Amino acid sequence: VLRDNIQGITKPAIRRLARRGGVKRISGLIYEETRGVLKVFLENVIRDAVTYTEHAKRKTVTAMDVVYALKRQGRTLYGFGG
Amino acid sequence: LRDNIQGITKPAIRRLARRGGVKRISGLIYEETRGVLKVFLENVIRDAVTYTEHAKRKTVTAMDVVYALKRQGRTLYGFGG
Amino acid sequence: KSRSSRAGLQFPVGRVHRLLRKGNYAERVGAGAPVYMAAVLEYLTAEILELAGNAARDNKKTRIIPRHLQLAIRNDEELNKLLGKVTIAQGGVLPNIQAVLLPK
Amino acid sequence: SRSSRAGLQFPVGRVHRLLRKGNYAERVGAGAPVYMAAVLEYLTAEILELAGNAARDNKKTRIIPRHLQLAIRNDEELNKLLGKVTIAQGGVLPNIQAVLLP
Amino acid sequence: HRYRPGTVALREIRRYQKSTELLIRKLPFQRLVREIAQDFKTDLRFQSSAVMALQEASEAYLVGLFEDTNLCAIHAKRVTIMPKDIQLARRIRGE
Amino acid sequence: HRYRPGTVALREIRRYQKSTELLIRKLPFQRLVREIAQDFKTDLRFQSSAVMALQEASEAYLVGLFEDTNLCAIHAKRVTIMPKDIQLARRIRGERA
Amino acid sequence: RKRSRKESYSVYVYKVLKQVHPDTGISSKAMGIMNSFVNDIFERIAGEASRLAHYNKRSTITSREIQTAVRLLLPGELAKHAVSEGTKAVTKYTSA
Amino acid sequence: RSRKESYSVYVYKVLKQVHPDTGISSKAMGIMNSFVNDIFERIAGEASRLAHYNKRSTITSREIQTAVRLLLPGELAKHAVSEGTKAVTKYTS
DNA sequence: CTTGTTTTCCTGCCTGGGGGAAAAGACCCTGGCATGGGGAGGAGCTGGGCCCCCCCCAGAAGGCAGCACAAGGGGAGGAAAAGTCAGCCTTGTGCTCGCCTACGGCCATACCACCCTGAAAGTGCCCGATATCGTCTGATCTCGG
DNA sequence: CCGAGATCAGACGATATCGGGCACTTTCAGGGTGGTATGGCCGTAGGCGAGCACAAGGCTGACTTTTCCTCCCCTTGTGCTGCCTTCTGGGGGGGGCCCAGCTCCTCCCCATGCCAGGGTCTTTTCCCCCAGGCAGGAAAACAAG
Repeated sequence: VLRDNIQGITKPAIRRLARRGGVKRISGLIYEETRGVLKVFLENVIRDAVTYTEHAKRKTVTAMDVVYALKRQGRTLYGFGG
Repeated sequence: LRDNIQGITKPAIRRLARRGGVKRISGLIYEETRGVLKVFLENVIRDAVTYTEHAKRKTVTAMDVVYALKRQGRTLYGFGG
Repeated sequence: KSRSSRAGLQFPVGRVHRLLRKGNYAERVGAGAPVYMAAVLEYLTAEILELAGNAARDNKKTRIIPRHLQLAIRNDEELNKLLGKVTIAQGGVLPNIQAVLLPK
Repeated sequence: SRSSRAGLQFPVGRVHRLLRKGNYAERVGAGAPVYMAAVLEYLTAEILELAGNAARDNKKTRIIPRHLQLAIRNDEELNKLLGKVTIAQGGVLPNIQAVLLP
Repeated sequence: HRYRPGTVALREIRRYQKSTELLIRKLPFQRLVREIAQDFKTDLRFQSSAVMALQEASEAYLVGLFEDTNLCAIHAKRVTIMPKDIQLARRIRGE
Repeated sequence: HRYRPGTVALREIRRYQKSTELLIRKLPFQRLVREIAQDFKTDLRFQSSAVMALQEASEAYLVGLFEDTNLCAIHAKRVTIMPKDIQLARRIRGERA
Repeated sequence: RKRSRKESYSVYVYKVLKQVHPDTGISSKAMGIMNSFVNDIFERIAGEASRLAHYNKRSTITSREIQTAVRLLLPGELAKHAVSEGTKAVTKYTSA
Repeated sequence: RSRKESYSVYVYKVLKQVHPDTGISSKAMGIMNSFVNDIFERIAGEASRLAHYNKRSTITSREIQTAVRLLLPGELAKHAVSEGTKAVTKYTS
């Protein structure tokens, strides 16, 4: 819960996402690039969500905080409030 | 008032391409870019004209243009704010 | 009678008045501000619900779900443009296969 | 005045009235205009330091839109902040692809 | 009997475009999310709806990125996507 | 004496990236803008600052498009930008989906 | 103790659903998404009208600002039909 | 006859404090005015939405702190909240 | 192209679980009263955008030589894809603690409304001085042999 | 690696249009008083989030095989670039004028603050109807022959 958690979006999972994305053939160097891309995106969103939470004088990262964080980055998320 | 699009000549599009770092240019790039600029200008002119009609003005102003381009993400500095 | 009943809108005109007032959108808020805006919201919701119910019927399902909602959104060209940077939760993706990656 | 008391150069009163009359929220605090004026002052000084440095590097003593656009597009953080602004009379940074380079 | 290389890839594509489920596993995704949030603020708590929202945003973003990278790879006269395609896609869209 | 094909192109690239003028013709750009606004509304007026604003924005837009289409051309094992490069750049940027 | 009651657009969404297609149900998440949709478009158009009025220096937001905000924020056909329906509704509100 | 208010008198003075040697052209000065009339509109509006989310109706300096922390990159934030808080403390003390 | 081989959609049957209807609270919607303030309309000014005429010269246009790069074809190799086997950890179930968010109550102090006042910015005009045009050289890159 | 050829860069005479300074005014921040109301702090319960066993079976990791793809090299031919010359319209000037934009005064019509009371909006129960599981059957591609 503290280290080496990026190796949890396994090669079968990235393959699932890519096959949903229409890719037929996948190079063996694609997985370690998609992992990094997801890590940077999650940093980008969770930073704003945690900032909203700490401003609200709270301790629990809430669905509304996450939705606000996505909304700021032009990533409006439907279904979890708003 | 007909086909002013051809006023953007092949030399001018080549000027813009060389500004953009293009070394070699095909023969259909000019017409493709003419279509692209026509579409973009249509969008921005639509927004600015709608601003002017809301103000009921008869002139299109630099501030209207800046607002119309800001609403499309292409924020324009230098000409008001 | 009530403003919603007056114009036939199914939408809370008075509540929209409250939201406009307390939203700090203007110091004064006109009386057409909520009728017109409730009409816009109602029409857009009606259109998206129509297309979503159609998408639901296309899968022989009588319960509209995020799948059908996003199918309507990403199949209608205009609504995808309106909601381009909008992510639907648990809706899938549009089924596309490029021509190059197909059996010969 | 408040600007003299706090040492701020940008108009604390003017930004306070802009905040109050712009219909942002019912009430505006007293540390709000100090904070906002300090932020704008620092950020415009940050732009000006780089713009003046760029002008000096070209032996020119007059800031121009081209100089400010160069400063924007060259500084990494300022490029991210002003990522989608089309500075009038700015051009673009000299940059040629290596494959086209001989 | 063995299938010709590629037809199961197309079957996977079809099966995985017909479904609306979630593809990354919930427990490792939640562990990754908590690890990432640890840096921003030590000892936080995370609502289940919030972490599910993060998953349903991240997976959709990845799907869009993969579609655009596939478009790049096809443009390069290929069928196989590559880190070059991924990098070009991001550098063009502005990420 | 003649120059090799490409050495004039690179010099034109450098000479223009170091410069900042408006690379399109002003009078027929303004005429194009008027023709475009004609359908939206009849007998419109146009502030000179407004039309200069539109040109100064459109030039930057096209220059960005031409440094993205250029990257596509370099991607596709080429040095010549192509219409297909323009289309790919616009699809991936999100102008036509 | 009593908890602060929440608020939503669900009743009106149900009415419009039963008006357009009175035969197909809707899920809890397919309700949350529609609530997000209606409130997001509400905020978008309200902000557009607010900026329009503040630029025009008109202290009250009216049908003019709402109509022009719709014309500016919705793509062509949606903007046209939204403007038409809003106009026909404001006519009835003015009359009735 | 009408008068227009701008940020020019202040922008020129902060220039003369940071780089006291060179001046500004009219177009560059308009660029700066548009820039400081753009970041202002970003921060005030987004702090307003923070206050709306927290169910308040008052833009306290904490809203502006969070607004800078959200609309600026990392080091820009570290170097902007510092000035904001320093000025706030100086204002009373 | 026949035929064997996996995969996939269909369907009948039963189950389960959560959405659509009923029951009562609750909280602020609509009508009505008193009000004051911003905008609709109507002079007034005036100012700049449309329009034309004229001259010049630099840039577009067209062609011609020639050339080097886009595209098709060939071939080797090598790394994904499909298949199978072992093990492992995701998760669905059921449970306990606790603590953090929120609702309520009290008051409190700091920001809103309102009057004077003087003081800093907007305006217009004038002075100097700095980026720029021209042309002469100097430095530099390019191309054929 | 050799010399011609075209190109880019600097710099001093000079200049004018533009940046900086000075004096007024004219609007607008600021001080003082009064007041409230939105917000900060204390109390409390409660509902949901963190930590925890227990499988088990679907899922992941890993090794083989081959097979179809990727990538480098050859060649051509064909549209693309470089240079020269015609001529054409962009650009600079000069002036006119005409309608359209900004100001200001009035006052009125719609927007604003408050009263009370009910009617629509909100939370809780329940069940049955539509989603879901699943084993067997027929249709469908697939690929080696």
